[PDB]
Amino acid sequence: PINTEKLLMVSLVEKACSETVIHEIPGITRCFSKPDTVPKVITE
Amino acid sequence: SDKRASAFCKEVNKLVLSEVVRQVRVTEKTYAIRLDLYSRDEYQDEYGVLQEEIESTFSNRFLKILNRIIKSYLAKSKQ
Amino acid sequence: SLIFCSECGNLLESTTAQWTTCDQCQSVYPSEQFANLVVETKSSASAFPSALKLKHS
Amino acid sequence: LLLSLGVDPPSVVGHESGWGCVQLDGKIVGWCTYKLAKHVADVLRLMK
Amino acid sequence: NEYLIPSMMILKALLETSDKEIFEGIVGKDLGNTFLTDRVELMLRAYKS
Ligand SMILES: [Zn+2]
Repeated sequence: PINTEKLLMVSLVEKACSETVIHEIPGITRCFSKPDTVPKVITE
Repeated sequence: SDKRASAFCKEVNKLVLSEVVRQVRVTEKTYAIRLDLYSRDEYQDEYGVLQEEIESTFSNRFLKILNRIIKSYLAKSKQ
Repeated sequence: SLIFCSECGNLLESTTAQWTTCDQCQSVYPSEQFANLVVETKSSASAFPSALKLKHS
Repeated sequence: LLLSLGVDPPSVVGHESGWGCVQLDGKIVGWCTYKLAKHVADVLRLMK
Repeated sequence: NEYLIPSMMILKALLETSDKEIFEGIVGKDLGNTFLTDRVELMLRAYKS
C-alpha cells in the first residue's frame, strides 16, 4: 500500500540474506582441517 | 580421500545465503528486489550445495524471513 | 528523483493517493507529468561478508 | 585570503560532487576541489 | 541532563528555510545518489509527521 512509508530495502535484504541458512546442523559451524599424517577435522 | 574429506567438511558445515549472493539491487516504484548469485562453478568450488537446494530454500525461507523483517519494521513505524 | 513544490518548499504528498497539493502553499500541479518515478536502489559494495570474496579480492 | 585564492561560500547551494570543504576552526568558509585545496594548503603554509 | 530534539527540527528552526534547501544542501550533488537520497527523504517525511 502507498500509505506505507519508504523502506530501506537494501539494508533489509542484506539482513534477510545474512540471517537465512541453507543447511545448518543446530549449534555447529566452521569445520576445518588441520595437520602426524593423521587427517582430522576440527569443528567449532 | 581428501576429496571426501572436504565434501564432508562442506556437508556438516553451515553456510548462510549471504555467502553466495553478490550485490543485491532493488528497484523502486510495484516494489522489486533482485539478488545476484555467483556463477555455479565458482559457487560450487567453495560449496557443493546444488542449484535446486538454493531454489527451494531461497523461495520458502527467504520469503519467510524477508516478510518477517518487513513486518517488524512496519510495526515499529506504526507508532 | 524527488518531487518538491515550487512556491513553498513543502515536500508534496505522494501523488499515488490523489492530486498533488502542498499543505501550506496549496499550489496546484498536474500529477501525471512526473508519474512512474523509478528509483534504482543498489546495495553498497563491501556489504556481504563472504567466504569467496577472498577468492575475488 | 581564501576568498582571494579561489574559494567562495554561497547563499544557496554552491556545491557539487568533487568539491571538498574548507573549515576555519568550525566555520565553513568555502568549497574547492582537492587539487586546489592542496595548493591553498601549501601556499598558506609558505606564506606563514 | 541529556536532551534530545530531532535534527530536522532545529535545522528548520534555525533559519527561515524551505525543505528543498535542506535536501539540496545535504545531498545537492550527483543528482540522485541512491543511499543519501532515500535517507534524506525518509528523514524529511519523518519530521513532517
Ligand atoms: Zn507546496
